[PDB]
Amino acid sequence: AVQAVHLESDAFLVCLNHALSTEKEEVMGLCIGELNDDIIRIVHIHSVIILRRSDKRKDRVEISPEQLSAASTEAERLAELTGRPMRVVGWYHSHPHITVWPSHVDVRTQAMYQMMDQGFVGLIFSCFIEDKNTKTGRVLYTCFQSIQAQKSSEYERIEIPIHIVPHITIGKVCLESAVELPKILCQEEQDAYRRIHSLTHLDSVTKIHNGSVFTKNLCSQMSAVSGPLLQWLEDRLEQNQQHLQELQQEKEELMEELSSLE
Amino acid sequence: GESTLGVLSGFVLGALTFHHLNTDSDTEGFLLGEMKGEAKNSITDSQMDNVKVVYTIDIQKYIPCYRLFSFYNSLGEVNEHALKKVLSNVRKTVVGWYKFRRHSDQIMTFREQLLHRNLQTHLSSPELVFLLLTPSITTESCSTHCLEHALYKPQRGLFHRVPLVVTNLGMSDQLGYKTEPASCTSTVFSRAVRTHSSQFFNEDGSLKEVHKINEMYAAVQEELKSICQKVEQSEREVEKLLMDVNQLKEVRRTQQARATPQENILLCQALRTFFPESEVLHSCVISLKNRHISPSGCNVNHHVDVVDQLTL
Amino acid sequence: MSPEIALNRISPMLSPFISSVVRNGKVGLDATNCLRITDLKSGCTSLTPGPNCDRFKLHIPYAGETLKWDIIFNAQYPELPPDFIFGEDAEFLPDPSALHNLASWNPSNPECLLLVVKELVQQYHQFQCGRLRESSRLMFEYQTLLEEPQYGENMEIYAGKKNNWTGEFSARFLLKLPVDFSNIPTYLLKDVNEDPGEDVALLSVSFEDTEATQVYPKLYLSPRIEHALGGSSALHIPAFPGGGCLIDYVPQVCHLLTNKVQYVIQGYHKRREYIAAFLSHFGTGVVEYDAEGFTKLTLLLMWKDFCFLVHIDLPLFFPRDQPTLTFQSVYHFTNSGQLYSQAQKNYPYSPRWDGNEMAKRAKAYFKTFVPQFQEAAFANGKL
Ligand SMILES: [Zn+2]
Repeated sequence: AVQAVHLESDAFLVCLNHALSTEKEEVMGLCIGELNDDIIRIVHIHSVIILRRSDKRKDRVEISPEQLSAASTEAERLAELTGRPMRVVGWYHSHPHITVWPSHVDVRTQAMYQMMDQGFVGLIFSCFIEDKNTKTGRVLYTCFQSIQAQKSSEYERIEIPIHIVPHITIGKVCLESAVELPKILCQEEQDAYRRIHSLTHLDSVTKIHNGSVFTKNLCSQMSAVSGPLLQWLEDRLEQNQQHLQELQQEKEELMEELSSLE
Repeated sequence: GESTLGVLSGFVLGALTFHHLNTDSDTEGFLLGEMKGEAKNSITDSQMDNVKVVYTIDIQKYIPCYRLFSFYNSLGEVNEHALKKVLSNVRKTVVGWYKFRRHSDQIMTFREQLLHRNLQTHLSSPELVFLLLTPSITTESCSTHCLEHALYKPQRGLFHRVPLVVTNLGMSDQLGYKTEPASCTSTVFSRAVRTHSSQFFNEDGSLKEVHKINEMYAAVQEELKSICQKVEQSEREVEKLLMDVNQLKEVRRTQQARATPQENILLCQALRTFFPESEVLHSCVISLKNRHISPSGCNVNHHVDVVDQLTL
Repeated sequence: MSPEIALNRISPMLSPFISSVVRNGKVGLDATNCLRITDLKSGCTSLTPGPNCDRFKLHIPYAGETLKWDIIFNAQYPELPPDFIFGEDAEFLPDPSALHNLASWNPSNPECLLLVVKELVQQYHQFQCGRLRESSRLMFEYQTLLEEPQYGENMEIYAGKKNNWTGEFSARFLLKLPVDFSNIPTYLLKDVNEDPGEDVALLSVSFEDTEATQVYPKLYLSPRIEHALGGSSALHIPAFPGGGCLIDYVPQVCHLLTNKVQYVIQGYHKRREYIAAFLSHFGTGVVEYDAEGFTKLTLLLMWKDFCFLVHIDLPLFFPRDQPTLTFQSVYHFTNSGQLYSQAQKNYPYSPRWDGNEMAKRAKAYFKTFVPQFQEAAFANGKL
C-alpha cells in the first residue's frame, strides 16, 4: 500500500479549476503519474484527465472501465511523448457545499478500485463552503485509501500524507488538459440535444424551444467558462511578458555585479 | 445600510492559489477589476425600508509582487517609487490587494492595517479591499489541507469582513429541453407553424441557430488552442530565463561567501580593583609542591560591570 | 511545545532572536513570569527540509495577565522584519513612530526582536491608559504616580472590558519597587538549569469598582527574595486603608521591605565574614561548608597525631546569638551507635567581634579544650 503522495502544482491547478467550474453537481477525473521509492513508497502525480459523468446524482461517483481504457491509452501516449513511466495512479472528485471527508460510498468505490491494485489512491476537493456567521470562504483537499474492517465487509477509510510539489511554471500537458473542459461541456450539451432529436416525430415550436435552450446553455458555458479561461490566459501572457522583462533586467544586473566584482 | 459584495472567477482564485503553492514563503500582490454601485432591487419588502446599496467588486486579474517589501518599509510607509512601480505594472483600475500567509489566524496584521490605510491614501481609493488567505494543514498527518480566505474593508477605522463569492457555471444554467410533444388537433396552428418553419428551422432538418452557436463555440475553442500555444511558448521562455537568473544568483552568493581566554577576567579585575597597592601580588596560581604563590599578568584592561560591595 | 523543544525546530537564521528573547525571560515586569512559545508552524512549502519553522505565537505575561501575540517571520527571507497580530485585542493602536527598533530593524543585533517587542509593550501600556482614562476617577491615582518617575516609569497598567451588567471596570497597577536587592544571596534549585530570574519585588494593586473602594494589594517576590526572607506565607503587608493614596501606600511597603532585606543581608554578610575568616585561617583542613547561606562549617584538625572534627553552626541571629561548636571523635561512637560528640555554646564570645578575633579565640578554645574532649572520648567511647 502507498505511503505518501506528491502532486505537481501544475496538475493541482487543473484539479482546482475543474472543482470551481460548477456547484450544482460533483465532478471527477483521473490522476496519471508514477510509483517511486525514496528515503518509503510514493506516488508522483504529473497530470490529470477530466471526465464527464453521465449518471450524476448525489454521492453516486464511479468511473467506467471504458474511461479506464481511454485513460490508459492517454497514459501510454504521454509516457512515449514525455518518456515518463506513466500509469493511472489515482482519481479525484469534488464535494461542493459538503465536508471534504469521503462518504462510505466514496470509500467502497476506493476499495473497488484497490481490488485492481492496493497502490491506488483517492483525492477529494471540498469547494466553496459558505458561512455568513464567520463571513469567510474556505477550500480543502485530502488524500485517502481504504482497508477491510475487522468485521464483515464495511470497509474503513485511512489517511495518506499528500504534499504539493512547487512546479514554478505551467507544463503544456496541463494547458492541453484545461482546454478539454469547454470541449467536454459542449459535447455533453450536444449529446443531450442529439438524444432529444431521436423522437423525430415531435412538435416544431417545441424544437424551436429546445434549440433556444441549447443556445442559452452554450451562451452560459461561454460566459462562465471559456470567456473567463481565455481572459486568464491573456492575463497570464501579460504577466509573463512583464516577468520576462524584470528577469532580463535582473540577469543584466547580476552579469554586471559578477563582471565588476571578482 | 450599505453592502459591498466581492466577486471572483474560479480561474482567478485557482491562479492565485497556484502562484502561492509555487512560492516557498508568504507572498502578496494586487487585485484589479471594476466596482459597480447597484441599488438593491428589493424582493418582498415594503414602501417603509431604506433600500440597501450593493457596491459589487468584480476581480478580473491579479498582479503578483515577486518580492516582499517591494513597495513598503518596516512601518508600512509606501515611499514614492512604489507608485511608479505599480504604474510600471501597466494597469487599468486597482480595486484591492491580496496576501498569502501560511499558518496564521484570519485577522489582518499590524503592518497590513497600516499598509492598507496608506495605500487607500496614496492611490486615492478609500474603498480598497484586502484579500487575506491562510493555507494550513490539519491532523498533523499532512493528509488534509485547508485554504481559508476572507475580504476586509475599513468602516469605523476598524476593518470588518466582507462576503466573497466565486462565479461558476452552476449559477442558474437551468437546462430545460421540453420533451413529450405539445401536439394540437388545430389545423390553423399546424398550418401557421408549418408555413413559418422554413424561416429558421432550415432545410433537410437541423436548425440554423444550433449551427451558428456551434460555429461560434468552435471559433472560441480554436482561439483557446492558439492562446494555449502562445502561453506555452511564453512559459518556456520564462523557465529558461528563470533557470539562468537562479544559476547566476547561486554563483553570486557562493562568490560572496568564499570571498569573505577561558580565564576568570571578572575575578581578576575585581581582585585588582579591591587591592590597589598594599600587597597586590594576589593571583589565581600557586606552587603545586609548597604553598607559595605564582604571579599572573591577567588582561588588567577589560571593561568591568556590576562592581559591588565585599561586606556591608 | 516547551522552549527546550521549540529552540530545536526554528529556522537557524531566526533561532538567535527567539533565543535572546526567551533567555532574557519576561518582557516588562510580567508578575506571573509564565513566558512561553505555543503554536509554531512552518510558514513555507511542506517539502522544505530540516529546521524550517518561523511563524509562532508568544504568551507575554503583563500586569498579572497574559497577552497572546502572533509573530511572523519568513525563513527564506530572514533579513526581513517581523509582522505582529495582537490576538482578539483589535482596538490596539500602536503608534509606529515610537518603534525605533522596528523603524531601524537590523538583524545585526540578535536582541532586535526583544527591543521591538519591549517597545511594543510600552505602547500597549499607554493604550491601556487610553481606555482607562474613559472610566475616570482612577486617573487621579495614575497621574499622581506618573509625577513620581522612580515609580511611574517602572510601571505597568491594565483595565478590563466593561461588565455586561452595571458597566463597571476592573483595573490593575503593577510597580517595580526601587530597593537594592543586589546583595540578596543565592540558593541552588533542584533542576539547576532553572533560572530564578532578575531579583526584583513587584507590587500589584487591583480595583473591582470604578471608585477607590474594595482594593486588593499583593506583593510578588522573585524566588531568591522569597527564599532569603523565609517564604511569602511568613510575611504580612499593610492592608489598603481606604480612599486614594497609592503615593502614600507604596513608600510604606518600600520602607518595610528595605528594613527586612537590610536585616537579613546584614546577617548573611556577617556569616560570610565569619566563614571567610575561618577559611583564611584553617582552610588547609576544611571538610565542608554551606557555600550558599554560610549557616554551617565542618573542619578536621589533628592534636598530637589524633584526628577530631569541629562543626560550627551559625544561628539566624548570628551577630547576637553565639555560634554552636560541636566536637566529634572520628574513632569513637556512643552506646546508641551514634557519633560520640560534645557541643559547646557557653564559651568566650562577644557579639562585637570581627571574623579574625573570633578565629583567634576559636583556635585558643581548641588548644585549651581538645585534651579534655579527647580524654573524655577515650574514657567513655568505644572503638
Ligand atoms: Zn465523494
